[PDB]
Amino acid sequence: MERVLKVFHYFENSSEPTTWASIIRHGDATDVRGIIQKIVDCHKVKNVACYGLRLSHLQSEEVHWLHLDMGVSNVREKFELAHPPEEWKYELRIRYLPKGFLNQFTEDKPTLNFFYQQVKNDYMLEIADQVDQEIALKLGCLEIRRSYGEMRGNALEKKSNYEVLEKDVGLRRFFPKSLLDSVKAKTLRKLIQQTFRQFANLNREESILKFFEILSPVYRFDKECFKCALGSSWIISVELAIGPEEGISYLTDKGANPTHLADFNQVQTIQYSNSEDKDRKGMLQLKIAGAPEPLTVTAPSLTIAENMADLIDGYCRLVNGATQSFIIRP
Repeated sequence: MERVLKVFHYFENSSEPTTWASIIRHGDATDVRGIIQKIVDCHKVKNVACYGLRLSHLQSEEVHWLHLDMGVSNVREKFELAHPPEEWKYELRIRYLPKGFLNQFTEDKPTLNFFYQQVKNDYMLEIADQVDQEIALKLGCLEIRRSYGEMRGNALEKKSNYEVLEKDVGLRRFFPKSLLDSVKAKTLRKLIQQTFRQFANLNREESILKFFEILSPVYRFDKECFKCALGSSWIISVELAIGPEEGISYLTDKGANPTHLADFNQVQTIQYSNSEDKDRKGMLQLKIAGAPEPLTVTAPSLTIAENMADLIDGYCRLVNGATQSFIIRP
C-alpha cells in the first residue's frame, strides 16, 4: 500500500532544532521530487528547484543524494538491504543555488531561513570548534540577535537577561564548546555583551546576511568540490568546483580563483556508469554545447559520480526552466 518516511529539514519550528522533520506517506509511484515538493509547499517556498534530498548512514560518513526522478520505494528498498531503517537519515537540503542566491532568497524568507539554518548547523558541526574566537563570538551573537528579534539592543547588559541565556537556554545553542570551555563564565559574559553590541541594531535579515558575510571567508557554503580526473584517454587529476558563481570549474592554487570550464546552461546531457573496465571508479560524462569533445570525468567511486551527477543535473533544471532530467538512463 504505502510507507511512512521521516525527513529532517531546516524550516524553523518552536522546538529543538534536531527534531525539525516531516513525516510523509509515500506510495510505490512516488518519486523524490514528489517528497520535496510536498514538503516545501507546506512552508510556502518559492525557490522549489533549489532543494534536494540527502541520504546519510548515521554510522558511516557516506552520503547519497537521491535523484529527483528516482522512486522513493525503489531507492529506500535498495539502501535498506545494506542497513536497517533506523540507521538511515533522510534530510531535505538546499543544494542547487542560483546566481546571487543570498540576494534572491531575500524575496523568499522560508528559504533564506532554511539556508541559514542548514549552513549554521553545518558550521556548528564541522568547524565552530576550530574557527577564531572572534568569529565564533560574532556568529553566535548574530543568532542571538536574530533569534531574540524583538529584544532591546542593550538588553544583554542586564545581568539577569544574560543569565537566562547562561542557565535556562544554555549558551551551547549559540557558541562552540571549545569557546565555552576556555575563558571564565564572567569574562565570556563581557565578551558576549560587548560583541553583541556591534550587531544590536540589526533586524532578522540583516543578522542572517551578516552571518554569511562573516562565515564565507572561513567556511565554504556556496559550492561543492570533488577531487577527480578529466579526460577520455589522457586522464588529468583536478579538484572540480561546482557552484553558482563558477558553474563547472577546477581549482589550481590555494588563493587563486577556480578556472572556468563550462556553465550549466550549456550542459546537454549527463550520463554516469561505474569504471568502464576492471575497477571501482565512477565515470561521469557530459555533452556540452560549444565544446567539440564531451567532458569525461573520472571520480574515485560510483557513489561520488552518482552524487556529482545529481548536483549538475539539479543545476541544469534550475538554470533552464526544466522539470525533465538531463541524465541519460537506459
